Amino acid sequence: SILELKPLTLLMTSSTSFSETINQWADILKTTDMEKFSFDSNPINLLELVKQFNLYVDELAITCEANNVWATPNLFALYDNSGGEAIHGHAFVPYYKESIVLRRLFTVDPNTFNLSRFAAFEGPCQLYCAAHADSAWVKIQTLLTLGNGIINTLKIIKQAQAFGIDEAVTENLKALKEQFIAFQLAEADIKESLKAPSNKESEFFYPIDEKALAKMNGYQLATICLEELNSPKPSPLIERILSNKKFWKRINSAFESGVFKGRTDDPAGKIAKIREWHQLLQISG
Repeated sequence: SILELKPLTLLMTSSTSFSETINQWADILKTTDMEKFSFDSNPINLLELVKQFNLYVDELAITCEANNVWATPNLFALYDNSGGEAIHGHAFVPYYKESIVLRRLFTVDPNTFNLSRFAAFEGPCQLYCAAHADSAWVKIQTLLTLGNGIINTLKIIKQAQAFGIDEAVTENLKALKEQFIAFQLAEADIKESLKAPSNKESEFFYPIDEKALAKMNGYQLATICLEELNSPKPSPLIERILSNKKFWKRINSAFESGVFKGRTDDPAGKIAKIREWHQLLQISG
């Protein structure tokens, strides 16, 4: 009777958040003898996982901000070698709040083949990590990296099963279990750094003094403008920039270079908006 067991499965119906999901799945694999079972990955819904994971990334970013970790430019300013050039629609801006970099770096985007990328920060973040092994950021990165990896291990398992490749499913189940244990460990390590808890111009950038703003090239000034339009209302930062004539030629030239058309947040709509605001503000200073 019970002697002939049905395939083990991991479901999502009991959970709605990413941490819970991984928790349920970890308790199941930790509590199963990895020799007696056959697996069935079909019920795993990767789109739902990613939806949960992305909400998880967002929430983490919110908490890090509220609890004021990252406690003047950001942690990555010192490791920029781009020379202000634009990569994939963004130029490195040393005043990006690291919670924003966190959201861009670790959010899984279907547009970019389900990869999580922030090209202009990949270099500086790698250098920073190598130089601050025990930092809060590295614990955040370890965490979200394991999360990302869990998602990809599940894709590998699902593809292997569709192709009828059995060994590729069982070795990855062990890897999957190890990743669960690592994820939960990283999660516990972060709960400590969040510890206890407790910007006018912008939600996305630290304060930029007039000296530092003037040093910016067009690509940088433009990514700032493009970013500020993510606020529901016109921010003091973008008004400061578009109000001052000395910035316009740089910015508009960056726009004309075409370097922002790959963006997926409606660059055309935004550039039209920004140009319109510029016209508005240059009627009478």
